[PDB]
Amino acid sequence: YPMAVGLNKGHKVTKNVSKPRHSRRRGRLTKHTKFVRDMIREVCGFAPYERRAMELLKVSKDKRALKFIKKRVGTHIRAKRKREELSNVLAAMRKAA
Amino acid sequence: APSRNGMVLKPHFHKDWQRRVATWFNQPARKIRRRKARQAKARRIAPRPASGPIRPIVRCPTVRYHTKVRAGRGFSLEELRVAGIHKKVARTIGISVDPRRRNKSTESLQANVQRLKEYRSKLILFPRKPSAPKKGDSSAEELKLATQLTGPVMPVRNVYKKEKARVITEEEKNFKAFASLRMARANARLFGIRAKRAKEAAEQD
Amino acid sequence: PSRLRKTRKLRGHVSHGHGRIGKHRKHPGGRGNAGGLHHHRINFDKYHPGYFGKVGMKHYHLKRNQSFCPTVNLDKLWTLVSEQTRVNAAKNKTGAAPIIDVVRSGYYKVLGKGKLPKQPVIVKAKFFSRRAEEKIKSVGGACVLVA
RNA sequence: UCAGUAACGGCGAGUGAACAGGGAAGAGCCCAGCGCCGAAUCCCCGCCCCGCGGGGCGCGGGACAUGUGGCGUACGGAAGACCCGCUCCCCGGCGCCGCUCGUGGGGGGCCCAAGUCCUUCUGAUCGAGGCCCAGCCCGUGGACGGUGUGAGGCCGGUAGCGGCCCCCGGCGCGCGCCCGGGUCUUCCCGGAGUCGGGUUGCUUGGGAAUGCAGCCCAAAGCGGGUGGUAAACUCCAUCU
RNA sequence: GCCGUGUCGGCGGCCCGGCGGAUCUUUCCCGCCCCCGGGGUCGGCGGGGGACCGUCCCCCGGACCGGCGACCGGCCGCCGC
RNA sequence: GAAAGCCGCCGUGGCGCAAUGAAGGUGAAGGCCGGCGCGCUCGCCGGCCGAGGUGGGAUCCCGAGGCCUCUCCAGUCCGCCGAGGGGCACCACCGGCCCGUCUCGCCCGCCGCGCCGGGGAGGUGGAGCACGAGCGCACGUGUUAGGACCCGAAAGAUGGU
RNA sequence: UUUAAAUGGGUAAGAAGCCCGGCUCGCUGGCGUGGAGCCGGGGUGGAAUGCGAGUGCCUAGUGGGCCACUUUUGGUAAGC
RNA sequence: GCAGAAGGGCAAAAGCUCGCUUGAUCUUGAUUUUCAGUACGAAUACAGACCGUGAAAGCGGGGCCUCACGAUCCUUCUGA
Ligand SMILES: [Mg+2]
Ligand SMILES: [Mg+2]
Ligand SMILES: [Mg+2]
Ligand SMILES: [Mg+2]
Repeated sequence: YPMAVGLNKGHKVTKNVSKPRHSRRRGRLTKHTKFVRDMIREVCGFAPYERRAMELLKVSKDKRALKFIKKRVGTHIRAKRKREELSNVLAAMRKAA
Repeated sequence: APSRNGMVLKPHFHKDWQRRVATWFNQPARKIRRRKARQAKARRIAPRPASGPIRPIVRCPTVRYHTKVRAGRGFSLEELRVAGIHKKVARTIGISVDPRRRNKSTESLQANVQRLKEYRSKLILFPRKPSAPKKGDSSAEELKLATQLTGPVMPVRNVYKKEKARVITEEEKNFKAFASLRMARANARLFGIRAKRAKEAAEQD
Repeated sequence: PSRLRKTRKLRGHVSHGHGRIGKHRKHPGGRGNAGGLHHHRINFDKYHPGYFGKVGMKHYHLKRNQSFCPTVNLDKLWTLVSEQTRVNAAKNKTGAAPIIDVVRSGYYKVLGKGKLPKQPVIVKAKFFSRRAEEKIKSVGGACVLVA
């Protein structure tokens, strides 16, 4: 009983399933590249804003720690992914000792 | 400056508009120029057809136009893959290829695949010196004409169905009404709200 | 035709049809729509009421294709097909009702407008109004929906 | 076309794009990176194959270059190894013959028919006349000049008219280059003081900031950008 | 001899007739989908066919006027030779 | 001949054919007949039709009577004709319908029984409906934007000598 | 200001009027009450004088006035 | 005397005292005044609610009547 408005909208056609376009697999980690970036964060180190960040993230609190990364790196959605990868440095330093 | 009952008007002539005027006195002089750009191209090519390659069946976007069929850019890889021809050999056959086009329907996928096999069976190629791989004898008895016109297989051909006559039965003259629009129109907009009240009674204990 | 116009008949008279006193100068009232509140106010009410102010919601980047639906009401409803159909439709063959889809005629919604004739139909449209479906359900017709 | 429309604006005066749709025209590609091949690459000089109108592939020396030239590769995916059934190619140069659709271009010099009889006049190109073949020519009655108004006296104009001289795009002997496609399996897969955020100017229809620029802060990798009302949550779309 | 307008017929020329029609025919004909190498109208798809209706082309009758469409015969009254 | 002609599966598009609301959205046919539900201030089923009514309304229709060389018997006509009838456009009025709001209210519907859908009755807002009139071209007048009927500054800006 | 002119202002001088019969109502209410509405019928000659009216569109110029009887305000008066 | 500037009006009152109150509330139109026959303001007659007062008919949607005030755009609060 097909109709144009509603929750089951539109002319009912059948889907073409296919392997996706190759450019959409663009920022994958590709383990060799994971090796390169992880080899280089121990020859080089951490930025001065993010060494001050993990010295709030171990003792002070986390809500004031994210509000700090909110300001230096731009958005909110970048601030949480930066915060949970600092907490995983802080876990690998402490909890693997 | 105004007067009795008339229109209030915004002519956009407050800018120096006499310098940027474009008067079309050469417009017959250019229509007879780009006829010559077609004629002296059509005999320039070959018995290869005028007006370029073959285009796909393509349905238009944007609800106003989605009921019709247009000629597109290129057939693309998915449709070239099923038809069997190579993606870079296709444009020396005379078939345009648009690799950035997607197929997400199967009805319109098979339409252009049926279109593209129909083309190759009414195509005759010319081997250089007559070895002829995948080609036979004398060229379709000299190919019945020379050069085509404004589209190979009449690329719009917007066609509709017959659907001749039915008898008005019960459950058909009874149900599918205006009310089924208004209820389905309401159920789309009360859908996210009612699934929020459903969470509220699940946290009710 | 500069021959047939007023300035030939008005050539020889001193003020050229503009007055000895007023003596048409350049722009005595202001240029364009000047004074629309101030000294041309009596003109802008009484001939353009409503002309100044906000009235609604702002809608950024509307596209004039999403709200597109042409309408055919029931008086014009039978000219979409041949006149050869409906004379063939009523010749004692059962209740065999012909199809009329307005979507291949370029219409989306079927509205009401009285005197739909006595034959049964099936009407294929994307939308309907409830006056229109109860004219069609009154002549024994059906009202089938399409997306 | 949308459209003087959504929008901007002492919301005053004014300003004001786009997407579908119809057409013109249509054509696509390459690198860095990731690996692979013993730098397999280029420039310059010297004498020569052997040449015209000079450019080289061939020979031996000096450099460039591993801080990375060249080959196969680019996001539509790619590579290697399999297995499977095909296949022998294209490019330029050199001679010469055959054409070029208005019938290839450039230049020169040519190609119809009254100056007949009377008559006017400074002088005619005026005016009148030419058998029942219509006085003559006409694919030539555009024009201009000649003592005045000229199809025929003269340049010309008409014509896939003729003949001349040079220049041009493309068939065939000798160089140079030359294994593609499908299926599966394994491995590879990308551009940073950039994106973005803040604030400050300009600009835009772009409005809780469309674009650009300064200064400050400065990324990620199932990431990033966009989805036209700021934000948090989520799902989907789309692009790279 | 003649053509106009309604009535038709010979379905005549429809298969050696034109066009038009979102009339009809799931028994025709071609490339296919739906189940157990074959099969079921078993519901259709792309294309072609041929019936029907609408209008324009000839044959025989019939209807009127023979209307600025005409010629021949005969009549009247003019005309010139 | 920079003309003219043709296209139609080149009508895409433009304006018109449908209005209303900020918007979500909705979106223009009634009158009679026969019967029934408490014929309940409300309605329901079937048939007939089909844009309601009133008052004016050009024109047209009917028309007793009237008008003609001798009197009773018949014809076409024409003129006059009181009165009567169907009434165009159009105007005034009353009623109806569609959209927005407002008050009062009750019933129905089911791809799912709900902070769901539909309907009613009265009152008001609209540039509506109530059997379509526009579109193209041309000309005229008027208004406007442009140097704008011609001529006129004192000023202002850029860049130079 | 008790009283109160003259000139002046509005209305009326019929058929959209008058009379009679019936019917609707949810308004009104002792009440076949009240009042409107609608339908049906019955009778045209309704002061003088003069004149053919009704309507709709588009619309220019104008937006400095000035004088005289008579009535009046300011001013001593004024071609104020 | 009725708040005041004047005029109108007003006597078991529109004045004075007392008793109860919040109609100085909610809502759609119509009309008048200024007038272009527009708005604002102010006013009139209603109608639909909800209330007051009174034994009651009634009266009351501010002041006995004539003046007592203000668009677009912006902000603010309120309403479903
Ligand atoms: Mg004059
Ligand atoms: Mg004038
Ligand atoms: Mg003037
Ligand atoms: Mg200056």
